[PDB]
Amino acid sequence: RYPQARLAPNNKPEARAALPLLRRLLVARGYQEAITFSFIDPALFELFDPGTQPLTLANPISADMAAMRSSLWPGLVKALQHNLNRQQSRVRLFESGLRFVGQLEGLKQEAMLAGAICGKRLPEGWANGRDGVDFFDAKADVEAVLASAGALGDFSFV
Amino acid sequence: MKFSEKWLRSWANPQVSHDELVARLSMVGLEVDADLPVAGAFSGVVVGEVLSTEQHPDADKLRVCQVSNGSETFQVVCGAPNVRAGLKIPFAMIGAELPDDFKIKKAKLRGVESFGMLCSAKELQISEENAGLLELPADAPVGQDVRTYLELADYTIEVGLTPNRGDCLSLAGLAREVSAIYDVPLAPVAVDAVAAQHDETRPVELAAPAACPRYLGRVIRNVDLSRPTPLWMVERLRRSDIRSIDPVVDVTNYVMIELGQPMHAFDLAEINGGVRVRMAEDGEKLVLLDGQEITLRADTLVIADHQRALAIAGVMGGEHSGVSDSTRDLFLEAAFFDTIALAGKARSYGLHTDSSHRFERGVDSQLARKAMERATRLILDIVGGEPGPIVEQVSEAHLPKVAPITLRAERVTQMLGMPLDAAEIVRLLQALELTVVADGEGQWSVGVPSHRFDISLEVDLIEELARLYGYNRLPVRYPQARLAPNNKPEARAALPLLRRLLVARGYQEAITFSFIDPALFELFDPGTQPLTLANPISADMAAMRSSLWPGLVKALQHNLNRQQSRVRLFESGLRFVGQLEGLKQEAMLAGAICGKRLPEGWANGRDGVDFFDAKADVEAVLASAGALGDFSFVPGEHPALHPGQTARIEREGRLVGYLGALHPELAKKLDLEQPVFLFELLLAEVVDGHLPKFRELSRFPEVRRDLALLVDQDVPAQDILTQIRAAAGEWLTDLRLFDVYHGKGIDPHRKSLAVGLTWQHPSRTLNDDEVNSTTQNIVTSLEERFNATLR
Amino acid sequence: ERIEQCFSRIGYEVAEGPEVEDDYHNFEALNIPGHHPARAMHDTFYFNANMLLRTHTSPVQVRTMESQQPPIRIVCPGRVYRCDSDLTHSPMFHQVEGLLVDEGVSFADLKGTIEEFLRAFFEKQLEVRFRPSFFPFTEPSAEVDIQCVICQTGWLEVMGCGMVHPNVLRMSNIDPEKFQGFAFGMGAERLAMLRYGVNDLRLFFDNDLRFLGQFR
Amino acid sequence: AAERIDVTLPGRGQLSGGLHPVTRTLERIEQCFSRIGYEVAEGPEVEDDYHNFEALNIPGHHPARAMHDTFYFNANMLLRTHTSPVQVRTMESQQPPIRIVCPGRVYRCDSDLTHSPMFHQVEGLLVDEGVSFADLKGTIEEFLRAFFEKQLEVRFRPSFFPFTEPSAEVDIQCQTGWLEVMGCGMVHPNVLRMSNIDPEKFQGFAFGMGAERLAMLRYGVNDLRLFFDNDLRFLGQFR
Ligand SMILES: O=C(Nc1cccc(S(=O)(=O)N2CCN(c3ccccn3)CC2)c1)Nc1nccs1
Ligand SMILES: O=C(Nc1cccc(S(=O)(=O)N2CCN(c3ccccn3)CC2)c1)Nc1nccs1
Repeated sequence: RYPQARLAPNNKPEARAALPLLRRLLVARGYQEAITFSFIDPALFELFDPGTQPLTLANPISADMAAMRSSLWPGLVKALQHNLNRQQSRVRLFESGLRFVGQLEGLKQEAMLAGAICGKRLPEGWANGRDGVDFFDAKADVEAVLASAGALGDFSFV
Repeated sequence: MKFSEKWLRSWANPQVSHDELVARLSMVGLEVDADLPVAGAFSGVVVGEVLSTEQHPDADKLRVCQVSNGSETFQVVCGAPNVRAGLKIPFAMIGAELPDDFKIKKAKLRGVESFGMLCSAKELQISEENAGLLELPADAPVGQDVRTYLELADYTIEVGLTPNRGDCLSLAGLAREVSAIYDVPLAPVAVDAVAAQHDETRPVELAAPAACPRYLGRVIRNVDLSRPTPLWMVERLRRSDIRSIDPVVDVTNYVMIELGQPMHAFDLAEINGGVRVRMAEDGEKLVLLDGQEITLRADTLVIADHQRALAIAGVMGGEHSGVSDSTRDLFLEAAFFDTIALAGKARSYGLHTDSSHRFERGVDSQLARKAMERATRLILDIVGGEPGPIVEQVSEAHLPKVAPITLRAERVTQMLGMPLDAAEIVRLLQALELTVVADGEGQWSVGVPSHRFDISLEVDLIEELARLYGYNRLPVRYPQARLAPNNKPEARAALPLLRRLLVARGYQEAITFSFIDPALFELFDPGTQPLTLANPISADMAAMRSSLWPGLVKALQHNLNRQQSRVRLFESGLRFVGQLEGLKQEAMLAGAICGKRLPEGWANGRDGVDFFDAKADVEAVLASAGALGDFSFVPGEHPALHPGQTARIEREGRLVGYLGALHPELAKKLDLEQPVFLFELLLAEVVDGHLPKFRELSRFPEVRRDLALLVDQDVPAQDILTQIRAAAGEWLTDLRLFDVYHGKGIDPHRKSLAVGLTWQHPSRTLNDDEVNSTTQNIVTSLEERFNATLR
Repeated sequence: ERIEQCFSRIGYEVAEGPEVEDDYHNFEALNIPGHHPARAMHDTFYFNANMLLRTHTSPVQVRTMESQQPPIRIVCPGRVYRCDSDLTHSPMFHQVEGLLVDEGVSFADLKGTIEEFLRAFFEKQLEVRFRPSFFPFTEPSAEVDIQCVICQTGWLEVMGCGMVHPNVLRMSNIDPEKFQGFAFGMGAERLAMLRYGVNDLRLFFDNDLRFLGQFR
Repeated sequence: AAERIDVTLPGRGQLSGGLHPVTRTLERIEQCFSRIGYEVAEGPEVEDDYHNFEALNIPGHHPARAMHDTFYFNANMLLRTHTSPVQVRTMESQQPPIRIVCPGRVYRCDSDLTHSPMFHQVEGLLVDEGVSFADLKGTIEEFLRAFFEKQLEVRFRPSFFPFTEPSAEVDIQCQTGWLEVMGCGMVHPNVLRMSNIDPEKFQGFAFGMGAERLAMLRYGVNDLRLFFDNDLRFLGQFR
């Protein structure tokens, strides 16, 4: 049998940029989605976040998978270099996921959107210039995301 | 349907304010479109009588009057041209407060003392008439408040009726409604029979009984048509937006608006041996009272005599058989016409009347006699005369009958979502004059009254209960559904997806009219016959589009003309191909770009858009469902496009669309100076793609080799790359064209192609010998097919 | 897109049909008879005696009723055409139409559906009012009102609805004794104008980048 | 008669990238339910032993609670072993009806080649007045047909889970001719009771499925290690 339901029409607010929307935007803008482990090496954690005490596991699967991430960057940089080591030169990755801030007492679990780019600005082709990616290329990709729900004017890069 | 509230209240008085009434009416399905007062506010103005007048001794344009208010005589100086002895007029007494804060005071006009003011309709804000004094009827009651006498404490309410409420096209109908809504007594006008003073009649024949099952006729001899329409009737008609024309037309209009029965009066002298109600002969000609010479169809019912047609039954009278100056005797008509037999007939001759509207919507099949007696009394009171006996012709077999309806209490509970008590069901239905009789437990048998042409089914009765109970008092529920999980296929690129892609790629969505100018259609599609509209709104909106390009190009130039330089537009919609027989209605996705490649900015190059920019946008769309490899861009030709810059897009041989630069010649005609790039795709051929099929990754390194090739300037790069894949072996993992050179360093009929070839073996490392062997056999292949050379 | 979402989230399927239609699907099948003024060349664009430009999206719903048996839960967004255009009305415009046909469907179900869609769409817990009206295809029929919250008693007419007339189901081989149904319609430009504060209807079809750029 | 002729050469610029196959899978599962009134629910990844075990009838001595299978921070705080705690948080926050889907990252300590220390799963929960085992069978059977785009044969085998009674392992066709793809069951009365939902008035069904498992069947992926490696040669296959 199929369960019965007295359902009413409904919808989320019009002026909101949800994660599925933003993922598809970045895809159109030439990014590839990555998925990295939440637990990372304390040595790596300390490089991207000096001074902060990671939320450490009591029974990690290994010593280099003992620290809950505070940023999606250590994992992305690591996936980017894995590719660079595998004869890839143009790497454009993005990831969404939680970050873990503080110790158990007052721990913050916040959903983040992060991206990492390297290599040439464009793919190799007859009509494309041979220039390398820079800060303003990443800025363009960020502006596009921040403008997804018609509120770009509310953001400032300082 | 406009009416005086005072008149309505005289039949049914709800005992609620005017505001409460206007509110409830709209809440019960009689929407009030307007509610306005009949006149401006004023006090101290009464009916006065002019006893005498004299010439003012020191002003020729002025008169000195002696006016009585029934209690006292006052001297009043008046300049109005119509002031004279005997006149009954509105007399503003010293004290009277007239519209827009004007207080009447004692005056001394050119030496003569005046104790009041005599009024015009304009001065009292009654009418726009300021010609002279408002001459009140000879029999007006002197001393009475003019507001009371003229019933100026009133509103006019205008109702926008739905076509199912033909019954409400009269005060009799509206009062019946008000009484049902509020459950209050209905006091209808008592209409006594007028006894015959003679035995003069005229024969009446129902030659078409189905179209007219009841016709009443009366002879009224020796009428004085010089006599005027009484003020009460004029005011009642004026408050219903009916102009006073003549006493006889005014009576027939009055009766129609009071009771709902359209009636007609003929000059008795114009009836050649009695009335014959029959269908018209084909091509029979009639001149209407308005002067229009109509040529009739055999389907149309007419009122004729023994010699000719007199009127178009239920719609309009003929000129030769109407009342005139010579008229001494009348012949009154009151009939029932079938709603079906008349439906659309007035419109087909380009006519619409208050009679036509009422009969089409339905007039009470039993009302003719009551209305006839009413009109007879009014006629004798207004113009006099001696009435003869009523002639009633009736076809019982053709009279309308609505079979009794069976209403089930279960079905009312179901629809409404709550039960209603049997007493409330009965009370409500009875108030609408429905005949309710029990027919077992929770079931009745209901009969429909002769004024309702919209009740025939059980649902019509349930509507009536819902309506009178109150729609907004009824419960609110969400419908139940036995639902199962479901989803559309994974590997498909839907239009919403593609629209969002193009937005990300910097396009703006446009919406253009489907119907365009045939001149424009012909420019983008020469020789093709457009699917043309029979009744276009204009001549330049007569052709159904075969392409979304004419509209897009037009919107692009509209923007260019409005100080815009970078224009990037896209549209989705149908195209119409062929004539009705075999017409194809296909959903398309089209885009148009012009101006700079990028927006103006410090980090952006100042280059203009070209073919390869549009191509990139097309490739992105075609790659949306992982099936880009299924598409091929082949050198093509299109009449609206540049022959040197056109690509025909195909899938398995089938035509997907076109991509190219707008033909320079077309640009000239359209007054376009900039290059513009267009693409159009059949969505039916874009949507389907392929689900990913995982292919194992090798653990071994890839090997790359670059090749510089000299080929004929006119050999397509896609042809060369296709041949390379054919000769590269199984291990080729990538083939990139990274440079095209056609300059000084080489022959002007040749071009150099720099290609990057990448290979990877799934289970081992690739040695230099095998790679060099493959590279050479690719070269040998290219020398044999295209006579290629290494740079 | 926004209207579709309100319904597609609760089991409604999006239906599409042709723009060039026949008089049967466009009028006859919806209890609009031959002599009806809506069928006149003053209001309807014709190609010949029987073929026209659809005056509403209801024919798509008719095509569904003939092709399948209940349950039916469909939304029909699309371009529709009227001959009797002016400043306040356009010869071409968009409308969405709904149709639900099942076994125990009541007027309460219709009220609930319409009331919740308006609240969802306008993102406010607004007040909804139903006034009795007349339509040839529905019985009972109603005109729906909302408060002037989105800006003459502080009410606005936004859409119509009604319980599908028995003859309409019957004509499309659906037994009125077994099944019940409700339908509705709304104008897309009308809703857009209320939502975004657009004054002139002519702006939608002009395609000025200065107007369009405001909806990024 | 001007020679501005050009060819079939590739377009200029950058083209689209793509989504991760697991993301595609999760999106696809959510859609099957969100189309029929189910709300997407999310919760924390670092959870307490109550929401993760106790509230789901997993007692103290249960082997699933051991450090061999669960990652701990201290005695009471852990990395969620399943998405069920999100469903528990919903049961406490509201009264029936409840129609939710819970996609998310979950963690297991007992990893190897065939199992990953981190993976994605989707969990469903429906709680209403007249919910039967027939309702559960119908739901599961129609979702699998929808997701796999085939009118495949579905089989239910009796199994045991601490949070459901009766519980079942679901199979679809493809060495036995059948494949185990997901689990389901009627929510155990003590589970509802603990979250202040009267088992006498309300009934409910729940289910779970592994995203990588479904992705592997759908796209023909062999090695689970490919999902977390993020090689562009793997990812580029799902554009
Ligand atoms: O029933 C409908 N639609 C419907 C229901 C109520 C109100 C409206 S509406 O407000 O858009 N309006 C009402 C006024 N309209 C009229 C009125 C008379 C004649 C023609 N048009 C236009 C549409 C649309 N469709 C069906 N399809 C299949 C079976 S029923
Ligand atoms: O009941 C569920 N979920 C459920 C139901 C049946 C099967 C599965 S499953 O196959 O994913 N699997 C079964 C085996 N699992 C076990 C078994 C024992 C201990 C821990 N884990 C992991 C999950 C999930 N959740 C609820 N939330 C709130 C109330 S009920």
